[PDB]
Amino acid sequence: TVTIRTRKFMTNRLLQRKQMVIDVLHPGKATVPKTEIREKLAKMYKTTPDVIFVFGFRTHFGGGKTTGFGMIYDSLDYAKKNEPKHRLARHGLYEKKKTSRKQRKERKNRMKKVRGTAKANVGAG
Amino acid sequence: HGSLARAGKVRGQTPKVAKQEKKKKKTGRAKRRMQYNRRFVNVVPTFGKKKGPNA
Amino acid sequence: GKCRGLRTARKLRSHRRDQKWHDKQYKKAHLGTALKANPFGGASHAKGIVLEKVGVEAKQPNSAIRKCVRVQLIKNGKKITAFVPNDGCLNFIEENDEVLVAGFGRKGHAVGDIPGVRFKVVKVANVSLLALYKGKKERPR
Amino acid sequence: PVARSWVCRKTYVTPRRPFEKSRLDQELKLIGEYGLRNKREVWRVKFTLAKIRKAARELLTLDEKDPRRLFEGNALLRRLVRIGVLDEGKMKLDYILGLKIEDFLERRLQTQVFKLGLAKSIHHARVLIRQRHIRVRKQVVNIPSFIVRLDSQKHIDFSLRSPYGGGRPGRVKRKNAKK
RNA sequence: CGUGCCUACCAUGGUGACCACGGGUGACGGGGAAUCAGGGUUCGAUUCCGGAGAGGGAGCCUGAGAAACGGCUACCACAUCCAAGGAAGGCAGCAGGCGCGCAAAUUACCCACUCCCGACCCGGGGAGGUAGUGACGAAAAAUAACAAUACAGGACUCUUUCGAGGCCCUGUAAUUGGAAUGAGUCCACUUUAAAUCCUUUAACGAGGAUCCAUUGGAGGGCAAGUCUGGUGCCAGCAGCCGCGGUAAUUCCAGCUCCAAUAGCGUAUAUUAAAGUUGCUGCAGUUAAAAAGCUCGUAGUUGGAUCUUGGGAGCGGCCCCUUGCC
Ligand SMILES: [Mg+2]
Ligand SMILES: [Mg+2]
Ligand SMILES: [Mg+2]
Ligand SMILES: [Mg+2]
Ligand SMILES: [Mg+2]
Ligand SMILES: [Mg+2]
Ligand SMILES: [Mg+2]
Ligand SMILES: [Mg+2]
Ligand SMILES: [Mg+2]
Ligand SMILES: [Mg+2]
Ligand SMILES: [Mg+2]
Ligand SMILES: [Mg+2]
Ligand SMILES: [Mg+2]
Ligand SMILES: [Mg+2]
Ligand SMILES: [Mg+2]
Ligand SMILES: [Mg+2]
Ligand SMILES: [Mg+2]
Ligand SMILES: [Mg+2]
Ligand SMILES: [Mg+2]
Repeated sequence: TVTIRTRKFMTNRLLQRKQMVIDVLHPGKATVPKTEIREKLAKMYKTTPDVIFVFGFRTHFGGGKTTGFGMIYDSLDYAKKNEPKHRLARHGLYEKKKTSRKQRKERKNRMKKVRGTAKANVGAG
Repeated sequence: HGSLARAGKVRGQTPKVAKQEKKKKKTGRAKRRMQYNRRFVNVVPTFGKKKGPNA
Repeated sequence: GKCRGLRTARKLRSHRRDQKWHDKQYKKAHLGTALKANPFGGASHAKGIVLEKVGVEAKQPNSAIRKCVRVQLIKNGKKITAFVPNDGCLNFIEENDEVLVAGFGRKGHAVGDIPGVRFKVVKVANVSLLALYKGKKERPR
Repeated sequence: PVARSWVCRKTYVTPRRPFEKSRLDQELKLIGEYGLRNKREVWRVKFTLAKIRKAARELLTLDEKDPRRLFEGNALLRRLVRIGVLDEGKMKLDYILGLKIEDFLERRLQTQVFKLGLAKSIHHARVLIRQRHIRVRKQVVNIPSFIVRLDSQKHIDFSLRSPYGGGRPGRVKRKNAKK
């Protein structure tokens, strides 16, 4: 049904990564999701799906092509190393657990006021 | 000098008339279409001594 | 008649910079007395407070009793004879209300029917006088 | 501070004399002839023709053997040919000035639909180009103010749509009413 | 570091009618912005560069770099807690509050992008980026559209046709559909640091109670009524000319039109028109304007005269004056 083709293709052997521009054509239904595009690209590259990422998607005003940037690696350790934590957050490899405003800054001020043992008492709890 | 009691005399003593149920008007491109087809398709039997956009 | 040499441009700019003041528009635009003499401080609009309601007379060929409002300003603190625009609005302007005022058609001259009124009421107590003349936006009190 | 974009171009010129009876009749017959919405998109075409005339008079001011004149004139003639106003014949600069307002309205989208079928009454062709039912190429066109280039000039289509593309937009209402 | 930057002595110099000096600026300077012949005119606080200030001005440690202010010291004006003996302050940073006003937004999220800083691949950043208000302004852009049936108001090809209509707008509060498509209602996507919107898509989703286009005008300038009813120099309209005093082409309303159109009126500053600031490009007998006359400084302007015809080679160099040796 869908047709996935890479237009531009580069290889950076310094990180063992392969960058590509991916166009997924749709003469039919809606935008095929992240997981399904990832699985089809993993089947077309004939490796494990947990090493290939993709980011960004467009739509050319009525069916048409959807354009993104795909990253094929060769190691899950290299994926943990050379990728940001928010692009690991699509699969949940990193969790921050404090996505809150003013908590860090109020702990900064409560450490800025007192010093030493009282600072370790107040700022760490 | 003059009296200040006569304010809005004509607006008060004018008898009110209810606005009738006018049908809706085609607007925009449709309005320019009817403006073209009102004064550019069937005007040529008339003569220049008289003009009738309102009477 | 003129001065038409190659080194006469200082004489030209001197004569032109002198004779440019005799135009009325240039001197009323670039002389400070037309800012420190007029009201509004050289602005577009001004708020004010109703002091009294005056029935002024019209000119010689037109016999009418125009309705004006004497307005104490807030910005400068002057007194301005404003003007009630429409057929009514004398009953819509009460005593000591916030009144926005503007010009008629020109800063200097006035309208040829009212003798000494340069200014016009636009709002009455933060609700527009067009709404007070129409049906919508009835007055608070 | 912020740095994103700041630009302001007006393809919109209100004329000086507001109410001329001959000019208002000319603009009304132009709208009724080429199927337009309002007079600002007549003033668009008038301003673009005026700007092309400004460029043409600026080129004709220059000396004939000037390389900037030759480059800019050849580029302007190439752009006018690829639009489709001029021909592959007269490549002079006075032939640019010898034009009319109606040529760009002819080279707009729906007038090419009038010249190449599936139009059916330009006031309905407005609807046919607004609703996705006339498709110059695989990139779908949704815009009435579309200058059709002469290099393709023939691609009029529609895919995955109502009359031939396929689908039940509101005939399922009629089928559920009968059933 | 060179400097009258400062001191001692000596000389009397320095600037100016080509406008110094002294005032005013509702004056931060530029790149630029608006205004369409050309020439000009008016703004530029504002996102890029440079200068100045952190309530006023004075002084200073540290430091390579500060007379620093999200550093310190003292005075003045405010102003906080005070058990009254003392501490403590600077939003012309980001929000927000009062006041001033004609006049100008939320105590939002994130360091994901851009970069910056530090011992440093890891931390921080109201610098920034995203979202909320937003009709300052700019670009695209539906508003009931649309093709058909029929009454024909009839225009038009042609035959005495009082019509044969493979062509035409129009009222049809008359029908038929494509049941066109959009706005909204919402599933799933996608965007994204996490989200929102556009975009993709499933399902609802118009037939006049519809899902409703306003803003101004209709005497001339300037498009549109010598329509109807009241008002009868009263109310008022009208930026000017003017209308209204019983038959209102201008008031109020109704109907119908017209102007532009999801941007219209209004006020103000400004530009063009304004050849009504004139260098291009204005005038000076009478319309506003040539000093009573003359001399004369500064300024402005200032007669002619000193390189000439031609040669080589056709369909650019020199001589008969043409780089000095
Ligand atoms: Mg006036
Ligand atoms: Mg001395
Ligand atoms: Mg210009
Ligand atoms: Mg110019
Ligand atoms: Mg400097
Ligand atoms: Mg400083
Ligand atoms: Mg302050
Ligand atoms: Mg600072
Ligand atoms: Mg501060
Ligand atoms: Mg009126
Ligand atoms: Mg009327
Ligand atoms: Mg007229
Ligand atoms: Mg007016
Ligand atoms: Mg004159
Ligand atoms: Mg006389
Ligand atoms: Mg005289
Ligand atoms: Mg004389
Ligand atoms: Mg002399
Ligand atoms: Mg001479």
